[PDB]
Amino acid sequence: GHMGNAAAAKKGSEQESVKEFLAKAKEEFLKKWESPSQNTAQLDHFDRIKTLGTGSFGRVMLVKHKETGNHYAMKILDKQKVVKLKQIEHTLNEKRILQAVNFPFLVKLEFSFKDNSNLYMVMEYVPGGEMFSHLRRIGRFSEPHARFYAAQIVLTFEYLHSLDLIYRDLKPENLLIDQQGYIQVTDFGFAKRVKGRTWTLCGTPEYLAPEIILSKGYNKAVDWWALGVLIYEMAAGYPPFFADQPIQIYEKIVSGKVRFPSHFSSDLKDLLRNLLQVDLTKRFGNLKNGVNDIKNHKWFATTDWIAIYQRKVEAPFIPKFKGPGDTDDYEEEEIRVSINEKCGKEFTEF
Amino acid sequence: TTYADFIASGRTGSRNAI
Ligand SMILES: *[C@@H]1OC[C@@H](O)[C@@H](O)[C@H]1O
Repeated sequence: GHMGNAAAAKKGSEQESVKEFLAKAKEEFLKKWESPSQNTAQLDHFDRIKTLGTGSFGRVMLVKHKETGNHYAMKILDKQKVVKLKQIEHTLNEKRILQAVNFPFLVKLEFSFKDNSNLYMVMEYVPGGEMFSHLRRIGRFSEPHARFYAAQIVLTFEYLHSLDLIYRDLKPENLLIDQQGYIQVTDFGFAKRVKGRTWTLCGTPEYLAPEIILSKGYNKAVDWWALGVLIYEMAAGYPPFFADQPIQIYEKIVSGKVRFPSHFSSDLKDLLRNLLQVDLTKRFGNLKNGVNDIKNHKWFATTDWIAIYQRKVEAPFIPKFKGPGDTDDYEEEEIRVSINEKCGKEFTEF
Repeated sequence: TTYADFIASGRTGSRNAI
């Protein structure tokens, strides 16, 4: 066989330890899922520093806690705009997930609160910016560098999927690189806690699994497809399926054909053919052996999964250190709080 | 080349969700 007794016993013991970890993680998650935290700070606890972005119903501001001096990324959502845009359930769900999960590679919700006009999610601030800019600047990551980030996503999805959470928006744009060089997953706006199938057309075109496009119901295996896309893009510098327009991208995704740069290792190509597998009965992450088909693949043979989880592996890249006040530029607008409560009933749970 | 095709695609920047 492939393994002698010692290797076989080591792998068995490792897999049993994962089970015990996930059982504890689920009990912790469910307590917070069933009794969410609410109203854990207020706006005048913070100084506003800079608007970092804006959206159709909200914006993100760099803020500083007045007493501790800690910096945070505060999402401000206008309740009336959330209602007008029909985003009540998504906003409530995103905050409920964020306050319940706990994992070293997930952005943390440190505080949340609401007032007459707005909802506030006070997030950990990662000044090194996202993987997207680093990847486009460097061009591509070497396979060891890509593997270091991929391993963190594998563990994060192992965690999230054990909680029946599907993430549904993996892409470099949603991955920050912290000051130790480790990944922080952000933006749980499309995440959903469901145990079977679901049907929503959501995600980003280049990262959509075929079964999302084909209007099948789909399951957590779409995240493993998206991991394939991410690894390919990290290692190549461009994604496996692209075109001028999304419809042409979808044709390529469902075709069952992917081509690889000549510098991809054989091991990498094998892993990607098993993740970018249109046939769900064959896709890694979706088989009898679950995540282990991925974690035990030859491309990950040098990966010490526990050392990654414990953050003891030396990162391949440390973003340039600047200072949490350092920080594209946006116009500054006031935070108007009405003297009348808006949309109170709709957001009772927040 | 594939890389040139990627540049020509107009989808080298941040990608929005659908
Ligand atoms: C996507 O948005 C544009 C630019 O900021 C890039 O770095 C990504 O955040």
